[PDB]
Amino acid sequence: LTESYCGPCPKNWICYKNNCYQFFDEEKNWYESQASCMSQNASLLKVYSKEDQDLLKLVKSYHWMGLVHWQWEDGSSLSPNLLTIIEMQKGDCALYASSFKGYIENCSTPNTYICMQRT
Amino acid sequence: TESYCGPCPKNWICYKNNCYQFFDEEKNWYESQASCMSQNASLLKVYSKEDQDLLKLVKSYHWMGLVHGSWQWEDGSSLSPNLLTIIEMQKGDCALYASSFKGYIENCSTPNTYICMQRT
Ligand SMILES: O=C(N[C@H](C(=O)N1C[C@@H]2[C@@H](CO)[C@@H]2C1)c1cccc(C(F)(F)F)c1)c1ccccc1-c1ccc(C(F)(F)F)cc1
Repeated sequence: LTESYCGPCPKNWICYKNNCYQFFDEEKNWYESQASCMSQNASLLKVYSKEDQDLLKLVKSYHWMGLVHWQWEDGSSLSPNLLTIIEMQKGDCALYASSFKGYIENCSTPNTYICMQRT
Repeated sequence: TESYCGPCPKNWICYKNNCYQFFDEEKNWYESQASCMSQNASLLKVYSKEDQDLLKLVKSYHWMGLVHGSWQWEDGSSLSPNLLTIIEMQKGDCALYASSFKGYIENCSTPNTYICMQRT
């Protein structure tokens, strides 16, 4: 119940535990989604901690995250005990789904996406 | 442009200086209000489609602080016009939020999930 400020974030982004999130409903392939997040000084969702990102338990549907074949856009590799990766469509990219799941998806398939910023 | 949000408690979502927390354990309206108050909060109050446009993203229906004068919030203020489309669902004196900016009239005794809100 102790209070603190969250961010910094742009005003139209969700802030949770100092990370900033934005949902995009216009569907794009994985590469175009990454390009969109970069154009907003951001990256596709990176999952690094269940505790600091427990809001992701509430994120429904299926959204591009920055995981590719596994490693993140920034070149860091997927840490253990974070995501359950399930095959869906033959491919080298992954969609985030609740709760802490990644569905493998062809990187060229259009999908909604989540971008994430941290300052 | 970057700015700081809140303040909020750590396990709450912050958006445009308001704090939100979803509760998946189903409670009737009265128990839901009591739950938010124990966290120094209230049930969701809807006052602005701009300041609270994240509510367009909320899936399912959840207790908010609107009760039946007219419909009023827990804080005694009136529901502002042209904010919510009110729809009759059950015989009742409480309302559930649903996207986008709908309010379902609901029996206050029906268990539902709920949204607490805080603003320091
Ligand atoms: O609504 C729910 N999940 C959304 C989702 O999965 N979306 C996917 C994508 C749509 C657009 O197609 C977007 C977002 C969601 C998730 C996180 C944050 C938000 C936001 F609201 F903060 F932005 C919205 C949801 C689903 C099941 C149970 C509870 C919720 C829920 C989430 C947050 C809140 C609240 F914030 F009020 F505490 C209340 C209920």
